Amino acid sequence: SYDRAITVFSPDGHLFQVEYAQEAVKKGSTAVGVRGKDIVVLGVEKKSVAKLQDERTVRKICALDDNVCMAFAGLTADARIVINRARVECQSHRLTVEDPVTVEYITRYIASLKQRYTQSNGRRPFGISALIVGFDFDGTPRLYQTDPSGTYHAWKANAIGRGAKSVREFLEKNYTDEAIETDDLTIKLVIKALLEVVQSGGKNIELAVMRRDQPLKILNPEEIEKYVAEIE
Amino acid sequence: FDRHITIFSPEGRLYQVEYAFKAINQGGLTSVAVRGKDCAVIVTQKKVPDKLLDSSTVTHLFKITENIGCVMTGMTADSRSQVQRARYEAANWKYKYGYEIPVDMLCKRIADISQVYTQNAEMRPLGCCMILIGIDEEQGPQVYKCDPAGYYCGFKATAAGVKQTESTSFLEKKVKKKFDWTFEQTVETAITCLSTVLSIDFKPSEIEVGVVTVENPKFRILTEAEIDAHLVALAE
Amino acid sequence: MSRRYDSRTTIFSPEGRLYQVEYAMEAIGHAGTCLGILANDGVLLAAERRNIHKLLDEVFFSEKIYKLNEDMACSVAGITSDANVLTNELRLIAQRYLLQYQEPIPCEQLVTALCDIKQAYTQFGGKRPFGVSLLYIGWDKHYGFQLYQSDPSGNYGGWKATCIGNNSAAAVSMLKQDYKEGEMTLKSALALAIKVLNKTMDVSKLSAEKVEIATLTRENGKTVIRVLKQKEVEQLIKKHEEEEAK
Amino acid sequence: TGYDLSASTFSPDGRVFQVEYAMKAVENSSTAIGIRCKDGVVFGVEKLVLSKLYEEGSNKRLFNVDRHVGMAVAGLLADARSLADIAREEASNFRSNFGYNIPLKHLADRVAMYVHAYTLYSAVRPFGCSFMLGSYSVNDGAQLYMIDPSGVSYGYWGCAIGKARQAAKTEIEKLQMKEMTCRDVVKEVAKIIYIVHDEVKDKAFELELSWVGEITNGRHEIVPKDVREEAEKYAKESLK
Amino acid sequence: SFSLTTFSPSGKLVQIEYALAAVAGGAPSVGIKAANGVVLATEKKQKSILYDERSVHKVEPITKHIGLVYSGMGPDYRVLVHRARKLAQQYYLVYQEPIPTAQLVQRVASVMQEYTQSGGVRPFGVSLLICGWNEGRPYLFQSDPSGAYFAWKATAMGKNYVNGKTFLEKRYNEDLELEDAIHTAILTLKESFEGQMTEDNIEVGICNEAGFRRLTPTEVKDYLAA
Amino acid sequence: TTIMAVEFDGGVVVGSDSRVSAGEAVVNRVFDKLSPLHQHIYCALSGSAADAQAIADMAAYQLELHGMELEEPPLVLAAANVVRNITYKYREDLSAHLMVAGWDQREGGQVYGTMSGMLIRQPFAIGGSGSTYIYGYVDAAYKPGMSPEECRRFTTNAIALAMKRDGSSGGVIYLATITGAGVDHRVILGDELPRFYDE
Amino acid sequence: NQYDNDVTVWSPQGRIHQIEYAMEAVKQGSATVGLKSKTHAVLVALKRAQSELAAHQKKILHVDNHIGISIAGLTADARLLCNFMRQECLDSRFVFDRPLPVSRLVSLIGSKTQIPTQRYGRRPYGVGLLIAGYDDMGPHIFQTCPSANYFDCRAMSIGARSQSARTYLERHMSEFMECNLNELVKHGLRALRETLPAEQDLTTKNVSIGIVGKDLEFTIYDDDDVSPFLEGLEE
Amino acid sequence: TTIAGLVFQDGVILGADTRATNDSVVADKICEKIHFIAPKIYCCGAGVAADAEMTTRMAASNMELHALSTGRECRVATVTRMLRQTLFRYQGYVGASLIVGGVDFTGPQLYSVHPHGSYSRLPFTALGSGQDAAIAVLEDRFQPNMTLEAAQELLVEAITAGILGDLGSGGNVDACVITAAGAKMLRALSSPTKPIERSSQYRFAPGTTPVLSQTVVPL
Amino acid sequence: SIMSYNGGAVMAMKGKNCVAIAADRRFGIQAQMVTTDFQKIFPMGDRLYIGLAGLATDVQTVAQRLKFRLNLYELKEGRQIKPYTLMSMVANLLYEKRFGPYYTEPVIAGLDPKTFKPFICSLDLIGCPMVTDDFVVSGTCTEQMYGMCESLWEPNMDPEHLFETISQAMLNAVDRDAVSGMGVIVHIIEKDKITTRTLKARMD
Repeated sequence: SYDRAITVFSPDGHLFQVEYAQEAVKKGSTAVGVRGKDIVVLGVEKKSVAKLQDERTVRKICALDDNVCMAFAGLTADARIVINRARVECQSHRLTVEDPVTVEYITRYIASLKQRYTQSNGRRPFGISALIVGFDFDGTPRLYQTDPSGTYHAWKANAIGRGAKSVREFLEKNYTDEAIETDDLTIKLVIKALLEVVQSGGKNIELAVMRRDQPLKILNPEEIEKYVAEIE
Repeated sequence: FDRHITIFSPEGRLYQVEYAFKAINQGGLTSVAVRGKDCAVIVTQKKVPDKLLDSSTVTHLFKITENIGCVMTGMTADSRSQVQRARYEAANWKYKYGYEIPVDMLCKRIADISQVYTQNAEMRPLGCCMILIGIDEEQGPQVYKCDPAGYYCGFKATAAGVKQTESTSFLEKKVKKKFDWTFEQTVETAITCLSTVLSIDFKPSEIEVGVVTVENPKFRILTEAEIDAHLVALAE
Repeated sequence: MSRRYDSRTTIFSPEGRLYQVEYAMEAIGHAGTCLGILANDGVLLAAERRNIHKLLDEVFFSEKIYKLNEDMACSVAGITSDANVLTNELRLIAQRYLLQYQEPIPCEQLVTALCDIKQAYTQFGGKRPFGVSLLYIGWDKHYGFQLYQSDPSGNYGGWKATCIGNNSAAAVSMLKQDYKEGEMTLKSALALAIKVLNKTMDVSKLSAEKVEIATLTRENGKTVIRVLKQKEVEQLIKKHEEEEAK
Repeated sequence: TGYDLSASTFSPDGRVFQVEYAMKAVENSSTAIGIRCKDGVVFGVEKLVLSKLYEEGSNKRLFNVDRHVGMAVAGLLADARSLADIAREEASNFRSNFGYNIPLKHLADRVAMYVHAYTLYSAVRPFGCSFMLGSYSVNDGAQLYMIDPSGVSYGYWGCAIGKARQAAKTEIEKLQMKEMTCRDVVKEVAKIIYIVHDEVKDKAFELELSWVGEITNGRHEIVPKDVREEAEKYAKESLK
Repeated sequence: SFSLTTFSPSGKLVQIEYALAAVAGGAPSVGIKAANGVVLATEKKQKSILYDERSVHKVEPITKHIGLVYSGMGPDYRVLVHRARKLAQQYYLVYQEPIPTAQLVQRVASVMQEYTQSGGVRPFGVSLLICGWNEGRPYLFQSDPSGAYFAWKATAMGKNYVNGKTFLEKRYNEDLELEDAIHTAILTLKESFEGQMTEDNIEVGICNEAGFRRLTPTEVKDYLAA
Repeated sequence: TTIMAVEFDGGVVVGSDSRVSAGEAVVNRVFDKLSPLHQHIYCALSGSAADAQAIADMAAYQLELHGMELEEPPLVLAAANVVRNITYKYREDLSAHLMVAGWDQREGGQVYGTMSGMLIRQPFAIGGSGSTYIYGYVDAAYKPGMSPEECRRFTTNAIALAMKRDGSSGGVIYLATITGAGVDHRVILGDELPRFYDE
Repeated sequence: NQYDNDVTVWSPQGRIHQIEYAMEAVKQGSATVGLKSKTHAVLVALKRAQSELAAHQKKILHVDNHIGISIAGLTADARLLCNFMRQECLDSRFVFDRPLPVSRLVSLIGSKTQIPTQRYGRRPYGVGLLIAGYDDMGPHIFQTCPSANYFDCRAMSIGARSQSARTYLERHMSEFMECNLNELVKHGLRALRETLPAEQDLTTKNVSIGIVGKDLEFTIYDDDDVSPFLEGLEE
Repeated sequence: TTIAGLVFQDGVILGADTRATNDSVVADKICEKIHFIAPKIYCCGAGVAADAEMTTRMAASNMELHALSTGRECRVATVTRMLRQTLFRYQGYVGASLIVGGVDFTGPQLYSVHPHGSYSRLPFTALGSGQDAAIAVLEDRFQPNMTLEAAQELLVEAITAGILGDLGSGGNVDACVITAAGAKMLRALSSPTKPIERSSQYRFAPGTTPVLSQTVVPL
Repeated sequence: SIMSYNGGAVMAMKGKNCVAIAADRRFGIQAQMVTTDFQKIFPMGDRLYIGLAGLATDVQTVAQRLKFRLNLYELKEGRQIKPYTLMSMVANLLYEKRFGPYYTEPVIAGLDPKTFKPFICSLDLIGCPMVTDDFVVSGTCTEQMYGMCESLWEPNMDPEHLFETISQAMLNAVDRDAVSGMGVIVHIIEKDKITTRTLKARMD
């Protein structure tokens, strides 16, 4: 087999391999997500295709379970492996425990994989950063972000991909108790969070929402334009 | 880069394998063998650097099986390794197919072992060429030479060592005359070859001569007392 | 052992990309020009043959066009050796699916199954990645007629029309211009491939032997796939032969 | 040139430098000699005194492989102690299988297989010590073989290894060692080491001798203190 | 334990690019598929008159209806003989039928694909010509070091293959008799090979309805009348 | 199933019976149970015929690989140990029983009972279901210091007495004698069998 | 240059520089000293604290009742051999119901030390081990090396600034055999004086010892019982 | 099931019958037994049906590998050491029974393989359920180095005595004649059963069956 | 035994250039009956079929591995498998699992993929291939099915005769069996098409 260390230290202590991994995270498309009041909403920009691609495989907003969904920004390659093996854990947790999955329980097992891939022999750190968001028991939503390094955080409003820091500046300034008040204001905030990094993109914004007991629902392009129609 | 490990050169060569060919040549010993009508003879240079060394303790003629002899030329480190590995094969042949291994398959299996050294980059070729002899009931005397690259072919007259170039020329001069093949008179041709190249007239202890015959398929080593008889008394 | 000669594909560039994957996309561009079209009546597939000689034979059904299963097929542009590895793995995944559910595998499921194997070597193992780009056609019970394109990095996506290999920038540009979305079907849109394959080929007088065309259409509840007759494709080119005059 | 960076890489002149360096590592070791005669095989080892703090008998270079097989080593000491256990476990597996003591020709050949196996790959290194394997049996008699970093067996009537080698080998050639008896061999072995070593870098040393042969009843045994000092006094005649 | 084959900045495979460069530096080899049989002609060049010709042959049979030739490193071809023969027997176990040409060369080239991928193993320096007869259809295939097998009515390889292909652009016609195709391949190697032309140096074999049969030097001497 | 071995000065004598019996119906009535371990070393099969043949070739292999390394025939004691080490290992799944005898240039003729997987040195050894009734004849007739012909007398008579009583023992005798000169072979036919009291 | 990369590469003078630098790391740390009489053996370990707020590191590792060891070198590298040495001593009393001989244990530890050396990819142990023990033949002082070499010594001082310590040990070596347990500790602690500069010399706080004897099992003393051991001695 | 074999001057001949049974009834009248290995070497099995089949085919492939690899024709003594080591590894659990013979450059050799893995060389043998009935005629009527045609009719009498004797031997009887020059197979060599006819002729016209449903699948 | 647990039977015959196959539809457990709608015959593609009987589990199991390895052979080679070649596949498939054997009695009938040439055969519980050019019967009622077949079987009969022949064969035979009956499926294999009919039998 192939056995050697990949990521090694540096004279300044920083990790060459891991920093280049987070660099590829920023090179990907811009994805955003927020934790609403009674709901959760995800969104990601779409590079504009010209009259070709099908939106079934292109959709970057997936669902790990009925309780928890996710989005990703980075290399599309490593994203599909995490989505598959996380859904396995969701069914394995229900197989082991009759109680449903917990957003914090599933999130840690995800980022824990990327930590294993970093320190394992011959493996590689992923170039993806995923937003794990879902509903806990009693209906309390939770939004967590992963890291190629294996850490995970908690975020009320979050933005990933290209210009993630630029949108985060719009977040911290315009995020207040006025934000994510209602299902409408939560979605309009996600749209406005994608309006800074958009250059003549227009309709390219696609949205998704999960409402209480119901599972992730994809807003139709016309339903998206309904909330996009109000800008000024 | 290509001159170190085994990888394809821009000209199509293999330098790790070619530097091995100079390693067999580096041993400082010249070996010759001739396939006769009723026999196959091997004559190699037997070197004794110091008188404290012993004769029977250092020998270049090894026995793979009873009916197959083996001679080795190169750095002795790789010499003993192949012979033990060859005996793990020739013996295994009888455990499976139930008869003495032919010289054809013995050279084929030993080559395959050496072919992995060239194909697999983890290992290295071995620095000794192998000349295997023997006899079969169909083709009679069999003489093959296996290089570390894994190539082997039937050689009427073969040579190795530093003088291989000059040795091959004199072996051609004898065959060019359609030299009549008899047992002991062929033994002279292999001995006179090394004798005319170096211009020395070796002592009986300075050469090592193996023999195999149709009458005696079992490999034998020529006695140094019988060597002295056919050196001095017959130089003619 | 000799870490001096270890290329370490898993290492990221200072630009945040992969060395081998970036050079893999270029090797695909040197290959032959291959295109595909998703229409209403079915899927359309056409491929140029860059190998041209009087001693060529090609006893098989087609060169760059292969049949994955009853309901699906594929094309190829890239390294010709690693294509047979991916073709066998697609036939293994599709048949192992038939064991459990006793049903034909949908188009999207078979594509994402191999792409996990493609990028598994870029994730670890130290073995070189695959330089093969594959086009996917077929029909499934739900989504119906489908056309898919794959990349050597493991990424993929759905396509209504596309092109792979040489002349990718010129063909895809010529494809979109006249492409009729959900309108122009096999009969009509088959004339576009011949029109595009003549433009993509720098040598004039496009020959029916230098190209190959195969279609897949499900009719009367049964999937039908065939390689178009060269004698008819010649007459299909005879159409394009009279197109510039009239 | 970078051709010496690994043992798996051959020199453009057809040489292996890593194995040759292992032979040069033996040249750093202290001088050790051994001699075989009719009665048995006699061993000797020069034991260098680095400091007075060492206990008498410390840094023992005489290894007991088996009942009939002794060994003397010159090179890196731990590499010899590691192979010594390999040889002991090998001779033990022989008696556990075929039910008798392994002959010296068989044991020295299988040990050379382990020595040369480490010269083949790039994942390991050759042994940095060259050693001698003596034996005595009523079926064979006095037998002495030598293994090198390349893993090749060399039989010798008399031999020398360590730093000073060629000088001690010539002195052995000046006198026939086969006619003499083990009782008289320890006299010459002691006299040679006094001639081999002079005081330049190292300060003091001691003589470590070993006996195998008929006098030991076919069993590896160290020299007794009484006879060793007696042979040294006869060797001090050349010093005075 | 690591594969040394990497992608060049131009996309080419450097290790396999030099693999064919070793194939072109070997002995010339040609083949022709015409009428009911396929012929394969190779040139065996020894280094002296002291080496036995009949001891080792370049043309080797695989099964009754299939045979192979080669130009390149000799030892690398001996590995493929054992793996091709053993593969055909594993075929005969499952389907109890002789192996077709298309099925054989596929998985035989897969062995080339494995060692151009799995680590610690160099690619092959050989290129093989595949000759087979199945269900009345002659099969002439050409394999390369990379593992890509094509279909050819006729082909040339080894040394001076450019002039060999030029001869096939003219001397090779259709509806050509197998016997005339043998003499045609001799005219192709007439310019390439120089010096003394004998029956032992050239090695020719064919496959037809009766199966793959290697030709003896005595029969070749009659075929050298040209 | 009857096998026999007798030690004397210059060598040993090994007899055998040709009847291979399974059940009351004879399977093969003519067979040679002597299986060579080497040119100078032989073994005597007993018990299950099929399981004993496999151990013979597995022993003759391991012994041959060790023989050419030293270019000398292994000791007779080494032959019995290899038979024992193979037997005792598989003895749970193999009911075969063997008898080892041979000659060497040092010790001379030796016989080592390997029965059941043990090891013993005896001047004479018997084995099989037919040898169960010869314990009486072997004690009174055997005396040390017999010539090979005198040994074959005691050897053939004891086997000719064996095969009469036992139902599973019969056929013809296969004799082997290993001395410094070489190996000898004698086949005693049913009519050549010395006849004893039948009343 | 290019010969310092790994253990397998030999220098043109026939020296492995990685093993050489393995012996250098031993000189980079606390200096310990030990000695044996005809009856009792003592291991004097010098405990060093990084700062005054942090306490002193533990240089003594208890092995068995008859065996003890002090460590000088890379700290945590001795933990692997510790748990191994303890497991080997337990397996001896678990099977033979007998304490493993001191000379036999070190021979087994020197084996596990040498195995990773020649094999590429395995780091050689960069910690030196001074081990003592008592048996029917009396006490023993065995000093080891990262090269896996181990000797038998009356007294030995290893570590940084052990030069003047060894010189003190050589001249007074004749007394080390005939002195009783009390005088062994005294001259053993005064030997530790030469391992440190003229400013900070010795205290009962930073110096711990251990002893093994005829009827006395191996014990470890740190402060309490060490105070009367140090005091009453001229330096 | 009964198979037999014999050795004559220039080669060997292996006899067998055509009847295979499921140990209660006759499964097949014409079922073949003798198998193929090499041009000069053919074999015939007995005992367990499938265990004899697969065993011969697995050994037949290794013989072709050894043939072409050596460039030399197969050896007869080589066959047994392949067989038994495969059967002995299963410790007689496989009920395959084989009578193996052939001709090589050395001469005629006829072996036999029992399920436990035993092997013996001998001029003639017979195995199967009715073996003891057929072995009788073979042991009694054999002469050393009999004439080829004399041994042929001897084998015809051999299995014929085993047909009436056992309930597993019947149908037809065929043999394989292998010679030093080449090999030959004789089919329909012995036909002991002449009553294959039918007395009453029954022709059932369409409509006598109560048809329910009908469907057709075109091609 | 377990072969009689689920019961069932499969019958196949050969005409001149054509072949015929028929089998019972009964599915039950020992003395208890479950359902008559089970299908014991599966299409192998053009001009080829396979029957199965015995334990119903291995009928639905082993037959599923067929098309698995069948398609892989049909994808690599551009031709359909021969019925003589398919027989070697099932015999090899049963002998990979030989040690703890599947329970079934395969029945194979069809035509030469090359043209019109008919071929039929059947296998054994242990995987022994058996080539019979007349007819093959398998099941728990086997001993009862023989006499009917052998009496009414003829070497060359048109599809018209094969209709009534195997019908009247199945009818009276399957009667005397307790664990087989209650519906019959018949498959007739012609050169240019395929005929499939359903028989009216006693419900018992």
